[PDB]
Amino acid sequence: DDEFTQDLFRFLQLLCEGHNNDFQNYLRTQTGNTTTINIIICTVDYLLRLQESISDFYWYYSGKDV
Amino acid sequence: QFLRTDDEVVLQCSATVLKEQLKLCLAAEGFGNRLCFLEPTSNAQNVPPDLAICCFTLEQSLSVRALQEMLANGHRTLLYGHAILLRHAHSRMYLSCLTTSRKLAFDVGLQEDATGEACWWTMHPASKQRSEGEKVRVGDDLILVSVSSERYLHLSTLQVDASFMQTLWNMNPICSCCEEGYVTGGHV
Amino acid sequence: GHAIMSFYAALIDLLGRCAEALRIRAILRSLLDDLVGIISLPLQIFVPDHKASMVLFLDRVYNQDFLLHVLVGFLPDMRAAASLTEMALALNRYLC
Amino acid sequence: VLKKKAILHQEGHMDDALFLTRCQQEESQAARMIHSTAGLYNQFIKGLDSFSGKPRLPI
Repeated sequence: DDEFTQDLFRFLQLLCEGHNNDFQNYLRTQTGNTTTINIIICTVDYLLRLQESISDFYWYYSGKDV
Repeated sequence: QFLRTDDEVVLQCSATVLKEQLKLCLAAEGFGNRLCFLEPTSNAQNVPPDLAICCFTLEQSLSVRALQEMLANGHRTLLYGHAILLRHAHSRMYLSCLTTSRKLAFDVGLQEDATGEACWWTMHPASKQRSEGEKVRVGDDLILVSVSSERYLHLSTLQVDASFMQTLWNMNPICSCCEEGYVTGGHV
Repeated sequence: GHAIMSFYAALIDLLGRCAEALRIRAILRSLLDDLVGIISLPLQIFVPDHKASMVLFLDRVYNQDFLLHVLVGFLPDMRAAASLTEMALALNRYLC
Repeated sequence: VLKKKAILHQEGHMDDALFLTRCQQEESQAARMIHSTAGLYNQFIKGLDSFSGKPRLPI
């Protein structure tokens, strides 16, 4: 059920719209917090597992043509 | 850094024989005995390794269901979680999970043909820091699972066999894509 | 007590209910490897279930001479006379 | 279990790396406070034991 991932990454995009450098850099590390957490490397991790799922899903249909 | 198709490697693994430590390598003789036998190499300065049969070539690597098509029919980097076709440096039999036993799990050994599931071996890293579809790296620890028997490659205590138990297996490079001409070690 | 044997029976039954997927049959043949369990369970005439699992397993996971070797339901046929009883119920489980 | 015990050794496989993470101020204060606290109350207790069998102390 993808609608939530839609809302969430639309969320993270909307946090950065208007070219907010300070907030993008904030996402990259958020310096003030006790634990740095890089949303970008997470997001890329998601994009990664998601292609992996897409590719396997391609091998489900790579033979099937139609 | 990256392992690739046609990157010759030995399957070394840790073993604390004699109260630590005996590093040792998988190495089927090929012509004469299909069964693999362990080949300790820790001695280095003492008895020299039989490295000539230790070696294996990664002739192919594929996604696990990418495998499951050509079977029903470029030096790409190994990714974790891909199945890969191991192949002996000498006899050039592909490595496989032989359907034999010595006391449940099957013996490992070479097979004449690239065909038929057993020759393939999926790579499952033990470290959680690594993830499926990440590029495999030099000297990284990793489990090898037979695609056919669904058994882990294993250091039974000592002889190799496929087993339900896991064992770590270093993919130590021997060589990559060496330049034309130019002598390298391990050549006759 | 015999409940461990009921566990092994439940297990071999659960593996008796499993048959791309050709390889898994080899995974189950890896555990016939049975055979002796049907003979030991017939010699121990409890009885119906343990062997029923072995037989369902032997049917699904697994030649006519070999079928001749599996003769022993005649034991159970002797058990049918025993009704004249818990063991009688067992025979029913064997007719299936 | 989960006690992956550590000892010093000549080699060590690659995932051995230990990336660092800062403790909170409050928490390390709490912990050092645990050291001072245990280190006072224990000797308090050992001092209580001295006269438990001896009818006749940090305080």
